[PDB]
Amino acid sequence: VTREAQIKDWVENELEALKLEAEEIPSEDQNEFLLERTREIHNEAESQ
Amino acid sequence: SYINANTIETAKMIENMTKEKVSNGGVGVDVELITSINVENDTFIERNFTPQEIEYCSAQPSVQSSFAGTWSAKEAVFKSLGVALKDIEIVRVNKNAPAVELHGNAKKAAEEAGVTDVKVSISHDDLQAVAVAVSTK
Repeated sequence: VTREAQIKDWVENELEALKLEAEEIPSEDQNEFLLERTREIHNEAESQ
Repeated sequence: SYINANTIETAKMIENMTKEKVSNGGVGVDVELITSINVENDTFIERNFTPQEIEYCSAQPSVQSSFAGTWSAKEAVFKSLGVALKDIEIVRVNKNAPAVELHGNAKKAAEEAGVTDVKVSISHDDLQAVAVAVSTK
């Protein structure tokens, strides 16, 4: 339960960091970039 | 095969938080793992979820995933305002965006902060529920 709380925190900080990396990406490639990079986060949260 | 429905839903939600889409308002991101929701623990549910939510959630194919969707939305709204969770109530209906409406101290603290509209996007699958609340003044 303690570790399942730390994992939730780690997904929030990675969705925040994703948003910040996506700000700089131009507004045509921004869809593809979030789709690839969101899946990668789902995976790293399942893994954990 | 690689980009399932939950990845599309959750990229849309992250896309609508960029400065060009919406800016100058309270932004609250909250994720919950669905395994953190015990639906058997009736005390946690009754204390933090209204009877309209409980009857909507419990009619779904994955009760646990839907309750986590709601709980993520409530905590996403509370982070957006910036101030128990019973007060915030998420009115979700099928294939439509859910509406937020406040009741108790949350409604008071929304008039104190001067918040008119609170929109909330939700996505939930088998692992986690992600909610993004945008509170425009």
